[PDB]
Amino acid sequence: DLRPNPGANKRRKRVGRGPGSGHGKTATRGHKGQKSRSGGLKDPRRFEGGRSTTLMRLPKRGMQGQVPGEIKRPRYQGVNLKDLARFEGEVTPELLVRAGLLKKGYRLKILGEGEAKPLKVVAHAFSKSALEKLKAAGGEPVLLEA
Amino acid sequence: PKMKTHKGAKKRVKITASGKVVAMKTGKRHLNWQKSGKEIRQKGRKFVLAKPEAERIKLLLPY
Amino acid sequence: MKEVAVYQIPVLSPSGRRELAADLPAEINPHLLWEVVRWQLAKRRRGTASTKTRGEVAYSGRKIWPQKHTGRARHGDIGAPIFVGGGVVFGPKPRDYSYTLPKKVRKKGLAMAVADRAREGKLLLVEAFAGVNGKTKEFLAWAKEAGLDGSESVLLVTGNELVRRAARNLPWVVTLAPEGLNVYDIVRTERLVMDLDAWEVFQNRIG
Amino acid sequence: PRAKTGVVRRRKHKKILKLAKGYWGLRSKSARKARETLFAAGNYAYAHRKRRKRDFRRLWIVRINAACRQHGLNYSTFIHGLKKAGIEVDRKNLADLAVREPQVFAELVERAKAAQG
RNA sequence: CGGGGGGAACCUGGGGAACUGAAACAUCUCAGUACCCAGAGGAGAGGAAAGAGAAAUCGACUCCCUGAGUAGCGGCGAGCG
RNA sequence: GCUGUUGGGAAGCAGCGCCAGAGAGGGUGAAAGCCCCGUAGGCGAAAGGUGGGGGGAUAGGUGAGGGUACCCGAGUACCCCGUGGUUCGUGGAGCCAUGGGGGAAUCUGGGCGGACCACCGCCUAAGGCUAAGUACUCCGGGUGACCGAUAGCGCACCAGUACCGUGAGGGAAAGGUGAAAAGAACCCCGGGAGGGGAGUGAAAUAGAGCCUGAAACCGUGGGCUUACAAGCAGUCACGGCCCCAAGGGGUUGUGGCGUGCCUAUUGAAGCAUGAGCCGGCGACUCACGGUCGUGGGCGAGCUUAAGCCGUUGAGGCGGAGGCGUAGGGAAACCGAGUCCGAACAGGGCGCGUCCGCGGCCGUGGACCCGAAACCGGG
RNA sequence: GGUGGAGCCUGGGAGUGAGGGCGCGAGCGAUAACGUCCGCGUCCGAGCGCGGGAACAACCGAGACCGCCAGCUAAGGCCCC
RNA sequence: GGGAUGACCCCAGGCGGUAGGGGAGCGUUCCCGAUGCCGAUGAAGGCCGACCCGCGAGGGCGGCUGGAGGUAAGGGAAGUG
RNA sequence: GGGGCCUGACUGCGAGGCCUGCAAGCCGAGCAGGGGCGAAAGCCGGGCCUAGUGAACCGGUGGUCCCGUGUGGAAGGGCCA
Repeated sequence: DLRPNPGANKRRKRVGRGPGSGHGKTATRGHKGQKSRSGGLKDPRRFEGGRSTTLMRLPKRGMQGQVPGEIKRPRYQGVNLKDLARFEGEVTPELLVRAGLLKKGYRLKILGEGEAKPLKVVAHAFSKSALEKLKAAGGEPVLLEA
Repeated sequence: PKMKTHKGAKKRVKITASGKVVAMKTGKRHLNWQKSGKEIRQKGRKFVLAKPEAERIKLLLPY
Repeated sequence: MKEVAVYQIPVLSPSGRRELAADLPAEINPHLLWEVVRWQLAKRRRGTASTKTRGEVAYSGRKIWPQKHTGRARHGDIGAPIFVGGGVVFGPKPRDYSYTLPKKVRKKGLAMAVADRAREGKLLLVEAFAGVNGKTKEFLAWAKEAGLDGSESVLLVTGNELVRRAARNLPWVVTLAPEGLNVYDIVRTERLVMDLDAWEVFQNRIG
Repeated sequence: PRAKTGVVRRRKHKKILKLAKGYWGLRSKSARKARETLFAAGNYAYAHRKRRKRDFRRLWIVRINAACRQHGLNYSTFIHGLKKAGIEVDRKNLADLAVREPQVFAELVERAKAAQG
């Protein structure tokens, strides 16, 4: 290939916005006209008025956490038998981490959408539904863990 | 250098799968004494509008 | 596919013809090639430019004159950026211009870069190097027989350190180990010459 | 890297000092008394072109009037004539016929008052 | 025999602010920061479990990346973490 | 690596060669791989430093059962009071540390696993030492999409100086002849300072704070022009005179028109702010997060961090981890559903990533200059 | 009916949040004020660019992309300036 | 609307403007382009120009000075007017 | 206005609208539970209507499918009122 015009295509635009001249964004600088466009202003997102944000709303999202922090408890990850359809033989956790879902996220639970497939399928649980669909050839390796 | 989540909202407003912002109806934590069964009942959750754009921007890491 | 590279006479055995995939004229994406070169030359940047804020300037903080009924203008310390002695405002600090380009985009670029070059008719991978004990003399002679006249610039990749010493000092040839294969060095050069062992590793570096 | 002003300012300034040739005093010497002056000069010119176009309408009229006043009637009436006669021609510019070739003017007047009996 | 005093930063320890932020302010923040003192050295500190924490678990200490702006802390404010 | 050619001067230009593990870079009268200093590549320490990296040599370390129950760090543990540290702000408040009071035991000993009890488990306090992987840059060296004398350190220069202040302390300015000094003998005017000749030089309007030498500012000469006109100083028109040519350039006599610039304001020629003029210096940024947009790569996937190897302006490797692939519910949980509810009522919520670029936002002065003041140590 | 620098929807970036006069309609005021407070309209603001009004932000005329030594009108004018 | 898309020609509207929003350019320092190309038959910078191209920011060309450096097309970065 | 039986001054929900910068404020047919009055058609989720009101935070009570820092329980939280 040549040397010049490998050149950036279509739209790179590194032409950012400077404000200093008679034409463009002049005098007071491309915005501002007033006081509190000057080297800091309060937020907004949350702030201001000095009204009450809306922190008049209320934290019913109760169960916010006690001192020594979280409780370790075994956490479960969903995956649809739809997603399983892909591959054949026998499916197990970690076999799944080496793909889209589960990854490290611990205790596998197969459930839900799509038609089931003839393969034994190790899991920590199922939805009732997915246990039923998986009657169409396939597993009840459940129980697990020790 | 890395934004912090604004705990005061995390603590009081869910973010839906659309990305609407959901808050409990205000106004029945002690008011009551006798407001209609309709009043005290009619407090499950709700949307907000334009003010959620703001509330979202603060739950920045949790998306 | 259009894909017929150019064997080079190992011993007397004339120029056969190796040929391989969209590794040969696939379809060149200039923008990407550009993104890669861009990446290559920014990560190599040093970014050792620095300058002193008003804060970092030697002058003390004493107020310079009252503020009030002088008759001169208002001022704090003489280190302020309206002051000649003073600090520079948003001057450069030292920073890092590197950034992590998608590896895949690098494979692509590298694959393509050669391809353009293959399509041009410039890619010639060889085998013969009786041009030994890396003497510029020896290489040059060898080059003559290979039709490498020095009328265009040439990128030579090979693991053989003696042929590397051989060119190098030639000013129309850019010498290179195969792990150093890269678009910029490819592109800057007019003609591309590879060891078959170098073409083997280049194979591995894609797929 | 650092990009000092270098050469650039001196030039915007003597671009403008060229434009200021012949202005009184500092207006031709000060980087910026020149500048000021030249805004105003610029506006003057623009409006003054507009005016030039009216300044001559005016001149022509007044010597047209003069000349056709020499043959009894006046400019109000004379233009009526030309108007009716269909000779929207004259074009006050070209009733310099008043001066070079009054002969021709004389006629024009005659035709004019003929549309008016 | 040792000591003493010096040393650009860097380290440990003993003491330890305020403007500031909270759009006032006292709890809170700035911040164990700035600064003062003592000490150490080419580094200093730490270091071989009366540890972690829920794993038939791991196995000195230090440093980097993660974990995570998570767990929590908080005039449940600002913010801290 | 020589010659030839212009030039004061070749390294330019030309002819014909050569070296190259050396075609980095500087200098030489200009622009040189082959003239010089170098570069690639390779040598070198008597002396004094450094030195398990490779050797040696010590100190040192090398068992089973079966019994006794003799020892397993004390004002210590432990508890209470008062506090500190930890993410923990008295909280349900453990753990670690301890100023005060009370005050054990030696393996049935004792601390801990977040008040506390009971199981189950972890560890052996009240003695000490321990490299390396980590920080920093007075100092030596290497690099630069770092500065180039109002910049870069305050300091390119005899600067922490001159100067200022009792003192702590404060703190400047100021670089450049030329290839070579060949730095102008001697004559002339002058007291000298300065000139004028002569002379050197490629050049002296390169002549010594001497390269380049902009503007303000001050002169001299020349053209046009003005002593009965009134003005933001210009402008439009005519006409005259002056200078190279059917076209210009300069100037301005009379005519028409005409309330400076910036800021701040409902509103400024304004008798509201700023500004003597000229030159230089002087203000919307960068890091990390975020959020839109956009150029691309791959796609139910995308992507790697620290590091490790390779390069010596070469790129690789590295999946810990991170987003996305599922939602609802405070939670237990259930799941294409789920939450409230007795409910086969109702109703609420329920379908990409990586890199570049740009707009904007949060955290850091965060567009630049300015306080009155508060605190610490002097 | 109406294709308009109309409308509606989703998102990025704002500035403004100090108005002024005139007419009409009310309040306050004294059927005072270049007064003051609303309402409908309009212009100045940002149209101190152009014509009229002697001069003059907002009364009359009229929305200035550039050029002309062409023409027709607006308000207002036609004894001289 | 053509459409031998020619970014070249017809047809129709619009083009005052402060805060602001958007869009296209110009120029300065530095980087690749460069072991290249321009330079003593004269670089950069400076003094003129009634000449040429550009709406403009600017770009050339011509003379004078200056005496050794400068740097395309096409990209990239910022102590950029 | 007077009398009779009554407790709908309900619990679980709410199509749909008023109002509206937000957050509040207001009306609501109809379905289920279990009732009241009426022979029935029907009516009843306080009062002829428009004032008698106070977001969150922090606590207190009474309940309760929930959480319970190795396990079982506590301590303490959440949920409803």
